Amino acid sequence: GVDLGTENLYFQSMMHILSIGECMAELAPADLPGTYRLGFAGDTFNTAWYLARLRPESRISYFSAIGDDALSQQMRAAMSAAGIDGGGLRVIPGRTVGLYLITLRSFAYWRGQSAARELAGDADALAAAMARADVVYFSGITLAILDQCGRATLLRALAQARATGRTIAFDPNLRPRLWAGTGEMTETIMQGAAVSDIALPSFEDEAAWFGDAGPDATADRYARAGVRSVVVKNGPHAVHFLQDGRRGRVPVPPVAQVVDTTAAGDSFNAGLLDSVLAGQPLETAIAAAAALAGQVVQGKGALVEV
Amino acid sequence: GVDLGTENLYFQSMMHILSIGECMAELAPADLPGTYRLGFAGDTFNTAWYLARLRPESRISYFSAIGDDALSQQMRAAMSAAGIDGGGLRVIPGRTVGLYLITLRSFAYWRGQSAARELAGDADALAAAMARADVVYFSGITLAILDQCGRATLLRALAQARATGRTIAFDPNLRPRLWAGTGEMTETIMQGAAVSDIALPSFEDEAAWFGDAGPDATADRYARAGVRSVVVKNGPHAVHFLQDGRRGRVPVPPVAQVVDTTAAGDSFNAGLLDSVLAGQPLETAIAAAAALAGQVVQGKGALVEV
Ligand SMILES: Nc1ncnc2c1ncn2[C@@H]1O[C@H](COP(=O)(O)OP(=O)(O)O)[C@@H](O)[C@H]1O
Ligand SMILES: Nc1ncnc2c1ncn2[C@@H]1O[C@H](COP(=O)(O)OP(=O)(O)O)[C@@H](O)[C@H]1O
Ligand SMILES: [Cl-]
Ligand SMILES: [Cl-]
Repeated sequence: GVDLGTENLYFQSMMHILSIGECMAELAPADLPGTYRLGFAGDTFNTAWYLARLRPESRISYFSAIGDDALSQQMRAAMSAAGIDGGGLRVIPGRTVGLYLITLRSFAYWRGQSAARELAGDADALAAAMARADVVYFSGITLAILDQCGRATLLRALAQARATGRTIAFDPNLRPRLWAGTGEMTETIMQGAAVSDIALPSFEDEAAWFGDAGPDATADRYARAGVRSVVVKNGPHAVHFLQDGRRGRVPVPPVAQVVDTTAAGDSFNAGLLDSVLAGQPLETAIAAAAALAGQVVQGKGALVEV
Repeated sequence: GVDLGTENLYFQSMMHILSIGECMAELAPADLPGTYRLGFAGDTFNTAWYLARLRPESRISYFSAIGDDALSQQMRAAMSAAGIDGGGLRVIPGRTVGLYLITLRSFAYWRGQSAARELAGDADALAAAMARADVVYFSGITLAILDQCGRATLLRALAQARATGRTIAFDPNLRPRLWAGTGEMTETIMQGAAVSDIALPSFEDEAAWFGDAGPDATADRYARAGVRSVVVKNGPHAVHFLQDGRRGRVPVPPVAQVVDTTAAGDSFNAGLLDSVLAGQPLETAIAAAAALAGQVVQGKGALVEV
């Protein structure tokens, strides 16, 4: 029941963003002790979720793979209820979705066999999902969960879409545990950068694994891979950017009552991409992104109503 | 805080049963929709759980492997609270436990990377756990989750303990999804039978995968592997047994209001082993086992208070 709007050969009635990655089932403590509430999250899904609330008149699509069990159907229903277009979701007969459990907060997860790890199994389906997207967004988690072949399939699809005028956006989102080794991680992340117009790295993660001395070194590294607009998040600190050789800095207004940094980066990315799609200048988009993330860290959970 | 009693060189103050396998975190629907209650289950653990309630003066030990996270510590606390001796539990630094989710009932599970899959990594620790056990109990699930090397380690430990006067009990508990193929499953199950004094197969499962024509064919197959007492469960039907060439049948009194067959076999096994350890004749032990399982299928969940 998500409105997809109309189209002719040349234009679609809705601006269209596609987000590609893994959505996770999540269980978080409910009020009665020993009980947990079931919901859905996951980095790229979270960004799609914030996007659907920022621009509910637009088309926000999610591309992934899920199972055919009850939990997978619950997940599909959740996306629709969030105003997210899940029409491109692939179903993998023998598998189920990934899950994480928050304990009371500690995170445990199970995703090694998730259906989403096959999301790049069908090159045609990937290409069709991107074809008329204004922006295609993916993360280093999207890359991490795929095998060698799937990664190549995804990067080729991204590169071809980029060449037809899709704007490609990438959050490195470094999570070493999801990679076989950090050598593989850093190498593959930079392959992702090589197909992206916009990159949204977070500095402290980059500094740990790449050895970046500062946010400007981070930007330079991405710009070296051909990224046109690099926006470097850095916690409570100013956001440095680099766009076509031009550097800039955008302040991040102090937030008191920081509660939970969950989805800080995911919501930043949504606020940023929302504003870029509206045709606002990068400095303005970064300011908007920081404002949204500022509210998000003041709320509990990955999906905060703002 | 579980009482282990005392011992001298020759006897221990408590009868001692060891159960070896995987305990699972489980989430089942709570009263408020969208919420689930966290508990712990898993076939061999369930049997240990019923055993601790049948003979709370005895020592009921559980041997497995868990992680070092909060969920693993919750599981360890649960065993202790159930009066189960978890002193032999091994901790695997980088892993967590397996989980299953009941949806509202459909079962989804995540166990491919669970710490319990390493429970046979330390041959010394296995041997020490069995050393003064009166009965050692394991299942085909215990075998399924181990790799080739772990399986060999477990079977050697079981065979050596059997030779020193441990009574070895085995429930084939056939779950094809946990095996690479059904050829591997049937072969390995019969290796388990080859080290067992008592086998507790369920007929309909055996008929599907082995091709057994009837419960007597099932018993014969196990007796051929050297099993001394084969007790064949068969749903609501009479229990056939075979002990040292002697056949027998024990009736299963009709149960009305069957609600949930979860742990029917696990509780049967507990009622049976409890009665064997008390020195009761096999026919009497089977009658007791059927009575307990009869109550268990009249209650919700794997762990029913009887
Ligand atoms: N301590 C903080 N105070 C205020 N804003 C923050 C804070 N941490 C993060 N943010 C906002 O969220 C954005 C993303 O920060 P980052 O730490 O990279 O996200 P994550 O924690 O998801 O990795 C920042 O640009 C900032 O706007
Ligand atoms: N429909 C039933 N009515 C009465 N007792 C039952 C029924 N199903 C199982 N039981 C009891 O539980 C025991 C185990 O049966 P089984 O079906 O092998 O367990 P499971 O369902 O766990 O495989 C039986 O011997 C019987 O005593
Ligand atoms: Cl048209
Ligand atoms: Cl002594």
